[PDB]
Amino acid sequence: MNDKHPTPDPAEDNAFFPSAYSLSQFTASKSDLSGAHYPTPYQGGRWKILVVGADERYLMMDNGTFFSTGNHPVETLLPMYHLDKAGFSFDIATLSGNPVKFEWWAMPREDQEVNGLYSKYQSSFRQPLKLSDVIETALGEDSDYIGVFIPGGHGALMGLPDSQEVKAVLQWAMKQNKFIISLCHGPAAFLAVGDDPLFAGYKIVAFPDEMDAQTPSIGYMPGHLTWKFGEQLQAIGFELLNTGISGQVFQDRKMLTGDSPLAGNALGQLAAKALLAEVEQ
Repeated sequence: MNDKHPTPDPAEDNAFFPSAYSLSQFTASKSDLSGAHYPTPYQGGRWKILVVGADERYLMMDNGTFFSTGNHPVETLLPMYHLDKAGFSFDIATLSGNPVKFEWWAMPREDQEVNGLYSKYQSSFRQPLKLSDVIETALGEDSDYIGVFIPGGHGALMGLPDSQEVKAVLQWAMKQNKFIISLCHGPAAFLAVGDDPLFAGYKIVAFPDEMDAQTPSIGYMPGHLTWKFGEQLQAIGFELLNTGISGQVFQDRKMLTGDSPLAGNALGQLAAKALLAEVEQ
């Protein structure tokens, strides 16, 4: 209960879930989902949002252990929940086409609304599209995507940050003036553009590197991260706005970001409002 030892994951050798203590502090049985009420939702039936999810659960730490991570389900589902109520549908993809991997230990088991939304999308999380197919047939000048959503969780730190596929998607979104929506560790994916200065001067919130340096001290992760995505984001032009976390969000043009696992509800409100205002041409 107050145990700070990482919790072995029976599926994978030398792999650990967060400690029982860290779970009692950083997860809850209910979310703070609120204000998802849009009286005049989009009903045009065209515009959709592309979700780029994590296909891996096991992240290699600096001491040889695997953190049993994935996408954070609250960070994933709260924004979707608002966008759903606003009238937008989702297509879900991973790099490999393998199933989206959730941090199930952060899923709020008592939250009827959040569990209802997962039920609606579960077939797509479990059997997602392969991003290469999306890039081949669903983007370009006349795409039906109004935006792209890249949820956080430390799973976002694998593959996405240097995928040439993610690069193509981000280049397309900026070129075609589409929304890019992310939070927490999700913005690590933005690194995929490599040395393309496309994001120079953009302002975002993201999970602070300094906090990643400290959570393993209470067993949240079984080791430390082998690199620092915040510093890398700064190095390609991003201004990181936040030192700590509070669940806040920022909109810089069509780039919408949230700061942490506290930011899902606010990011949903922000995204729904922006996309509703947009759907007007």
